Amino acid sequence: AAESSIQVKNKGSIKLSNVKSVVNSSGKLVITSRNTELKLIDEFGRTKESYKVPYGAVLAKGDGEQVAGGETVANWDPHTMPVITEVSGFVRFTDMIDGQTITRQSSLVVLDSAERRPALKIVDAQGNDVAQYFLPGKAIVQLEDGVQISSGDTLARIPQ
Amino acid sequence: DGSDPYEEMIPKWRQLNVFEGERVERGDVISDGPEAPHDILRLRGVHAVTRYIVNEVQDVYRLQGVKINDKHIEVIVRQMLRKATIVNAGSSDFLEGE
Repeated sequence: AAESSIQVKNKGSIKLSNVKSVVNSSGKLVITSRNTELKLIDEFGRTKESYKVPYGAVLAKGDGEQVAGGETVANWDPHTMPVITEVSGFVRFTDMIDGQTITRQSSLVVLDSAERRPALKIVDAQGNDVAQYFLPGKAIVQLEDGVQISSGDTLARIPQ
Repeated sequence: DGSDPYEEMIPKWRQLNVFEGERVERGDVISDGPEAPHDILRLRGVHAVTRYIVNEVQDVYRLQGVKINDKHIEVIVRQMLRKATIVNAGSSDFLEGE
């Protein structure tokens, strides 16, 4: 099932439990907790649907909202789990080597553990220090330095 | 964890799920995969291994269209939960399955 959309059989209000509220680039929120629970409350305390929500997911409608049914309540990338940004501002890239840790596809790879992962915090506005960024194998960041990315946004991670 | 760190080794053939701290509690999943029943008992408790084995066994039976009460599996699970291992002494017992 390549479709990441979650269908709702009955008009039950979503009850999200064991989640982390992180402000995203829009009114929706991104969950940074691996374990999450979803429940539907229509007219009584009995739940109807549970499903499962992976980390780095964006909910279509807020928690406790009476969902009309038949529409997606949360959307997430079914292949990659995005890594959220705790600090909003320019992306600080440390020890960026061209020709060894650069793979042209701007969208450029970060580094390769086998070939050689510097850790740095996201800049406040341009280069201010404010968070540890870990780059596993085949990790790629499409945001260059000075992109001034806001909190709750993530580029393609390209899992190994 | 404040004291007594748990040094665990991963042969790197399996990806590590939780990258940040997130205050990982006991029984949390470090990496994906089908968990052994032994691991659930050691960390999550007796009640968890009872619920896991019942659901796993009843899933096969329910798929074929067979009705078996859950009391008949908990009875058998009880018979597999004997022979504790002792980690303390003073009463003629020291590191032995009894």
